[PDB]
Amino acid sequence: MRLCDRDIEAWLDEGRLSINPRPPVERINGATVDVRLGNKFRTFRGHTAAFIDLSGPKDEVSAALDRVMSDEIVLDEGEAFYLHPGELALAVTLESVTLPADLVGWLDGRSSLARLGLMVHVTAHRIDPGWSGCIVLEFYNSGKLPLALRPGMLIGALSFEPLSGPAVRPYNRREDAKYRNQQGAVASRIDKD
Amino acid sequence: MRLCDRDIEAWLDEGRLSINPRPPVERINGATVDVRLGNKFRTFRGHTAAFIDLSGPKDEVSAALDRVMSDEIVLDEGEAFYLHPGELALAVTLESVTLPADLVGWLDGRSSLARLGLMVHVTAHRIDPGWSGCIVLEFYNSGKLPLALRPGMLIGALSFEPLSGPAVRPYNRREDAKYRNQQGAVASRIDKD
Amino acid sequence: MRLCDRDIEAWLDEGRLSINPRPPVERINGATVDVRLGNKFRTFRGHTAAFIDLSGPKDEVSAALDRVMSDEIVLDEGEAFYLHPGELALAVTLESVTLPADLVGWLDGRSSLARLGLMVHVTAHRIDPGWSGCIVLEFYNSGKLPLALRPGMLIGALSFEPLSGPAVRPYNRREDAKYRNQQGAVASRIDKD
Ligand SMILES: O=c1ccn([C@H]2C[C@H](O)[C@@H](COP(=O)(O)OP(=O)(O)OP(=O)(O)O)O2)c(=O)[nH]1
Ligand SMILES: O=c1ccn([C@H]2C[C@H](O)[C@@H](COP(=O)(O)OP(=O)(O)OP(=O)(O)O)O2)c(=O)[nH]1
Ligand SMILES: O=c1ccn([C@H]2C[C@H](O)[C@@H](COP(=O)(O)OP(=O)(O)OP(=O)(O)O)O2)c(=O)[nH]1
Ligand SMILES: [Mg+2]
Ligand SMILES: [Mg+2]
Ligand SMILES: [Mg+2]
Repeated sequence: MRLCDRDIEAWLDEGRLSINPRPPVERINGATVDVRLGNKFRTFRGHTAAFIDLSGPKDEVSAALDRVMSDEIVLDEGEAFYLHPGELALAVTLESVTLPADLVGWLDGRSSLARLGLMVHVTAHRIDPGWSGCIVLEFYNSGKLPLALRPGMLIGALSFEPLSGPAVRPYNRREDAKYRNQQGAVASRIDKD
Repeated sequence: MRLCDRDIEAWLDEGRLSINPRPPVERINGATVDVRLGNKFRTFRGHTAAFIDLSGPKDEVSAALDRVMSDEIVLDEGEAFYLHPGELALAVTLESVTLPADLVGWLDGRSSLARLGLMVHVTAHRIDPGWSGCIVLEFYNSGKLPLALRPGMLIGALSFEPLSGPAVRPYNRREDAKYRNQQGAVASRIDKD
Repeated sequence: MRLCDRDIEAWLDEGRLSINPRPPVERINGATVDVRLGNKFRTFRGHTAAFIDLSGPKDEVSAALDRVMSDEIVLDEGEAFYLHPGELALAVTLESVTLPADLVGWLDGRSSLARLGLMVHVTAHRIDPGWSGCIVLEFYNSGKLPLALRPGMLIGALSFEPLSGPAVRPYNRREDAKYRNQQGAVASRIDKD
């Protein structure tokens, strides 16, 4: 059961669900709230490494991720991020989202974006109960034309689903959770497994 | 919570949602209804433009969009659409779908298709409350062989999820809604933001 | 709704839902169960065929399917599968999963993976009521680095949604279902349509 727009407004009103800054009524409809693009981005630099060993020694994985991730890219005013066909980039939503333990959220892209080849995630769009933070985005342009992305644009949408009950281990209270306190285009923390 | 098959036929019989034409009992099972491929397609014309500035001057973007998008392709019966690896294309389902204000629909591809690298949407699969119209698809071949696509083939599935209540701003009533009355392989209307 | 972590535990304890080997409490949290990578893979031998005609003479298709799919790749103790950028491969979960008739399953990748461009499915992540088998994965590396994938790594997560009622045609009973008894990296059976 997804929350319809009126119920999202009420959960936002009771305050155990928070989205900061809260999108206006124009941006809450049907069963979704729209989200916008922030100004933090990351690209990859392959020429430093042959591969990343997802399960190799923790220490060596940490080194690798550091050699292939650029530092965080912040665009100056009026500047766009040019997302080219075939070139994965990280970003973040403008909004920070905080979910109570009895709710899960799901991120969609936008049909208007899909129709130009823009994926907003890479088969990982689940915002967990306990989640608090901005939501990281994995952009892939599967299209034929580069796309200029500007901070501020409508980039995705969130739907919300009350759970059968309060999660007994929500994200915020879980010791090996990787991304609590998320805020920019944070790179993979696969080396934490 | 999704409608089981029996309830889907029950909502169909009582007119609480429509699928036109209505798939036979063979294509309604578990918690889904299969949909079939339409015969309208669109490709992209990269050479005519450098890039698309998703949230730039409306006239610019609008014009760019009209430059890079093919006219609508209608297959002469028997004809195939050859979807090559690397080549995004727009299409549409055979079926028209109409959803009430208290239900959201979700498009799936097919495992049989996935195992050949065919994506049927680019992170945009939500069919909104109040929606009425044929569903546009975004085909991307991530695999290693060209795939011949013909009208009338089984291309995906829809599952339906009642909302916590009736949406106050459902799609058919939102005035900045982009794709109401969509009945073909309609291009992105991202300029309309 | 989806089952909160407790309730997942309830259904495993009750027993109509089953996951073998049952993941420890630690890999069950929020609204999901974590699933792990199996040791069976398949690749594509493109040079043996010009294309696959998704809805051509059954004959034609199976042979072409047979010609393009590799012999299963079985990784033995301490081995890696190198998934290079742009090279679709088939794989499977470690876990076998059985869903009762009144439950639907949904596969997600992992954010940690997503941020290095690994998709774990190609728009086909629904696990059907009546399903009993290992879950096949469709890996696509959309990033810029090769990724070493080792059997037993955390590769994804499942969440569960109870249905409005028991499906009248669940997977295990549906005569034309293609993938029951799935115990490895099973190729597309689009020719059985
Ligand atoms: O796979 C899909 C998904 C969506 N749509 C339709 C159904 C949905 O109700 C609508 C709007 O979807 P979305 O909000 O993702 O697209 P948008 O680009 O944001 O358009 P709008 O500004 O109208 O929200 O487009 C399709 O035709 N095919
Ligand atoms: O990530 C997934 C998703 C699905 N499947 C399995 C589960 C599901 O119940 C079954 C059928 O899926 P679907 O209906 O999408 O595929 P199909 O190609 O239409 O096969 P069928 O004719 O069996 O419906 O395949 C997997 O192995 N992995
Ligand atoms: O599109 C998304 C999806 C998820 N996340 C966040 C929300 C979520 O609750 C968290 C963890 O997601 P997941 O469990 O898929 O990733 P992980 O790689 O397994 O990390 P962890 O070890 O923390 O579970 O990351 C995002 O920032 N953007
Ligand atoms: Mg929208
Ligand atoms: Mg199916
Ligand atoms: Mg996780």
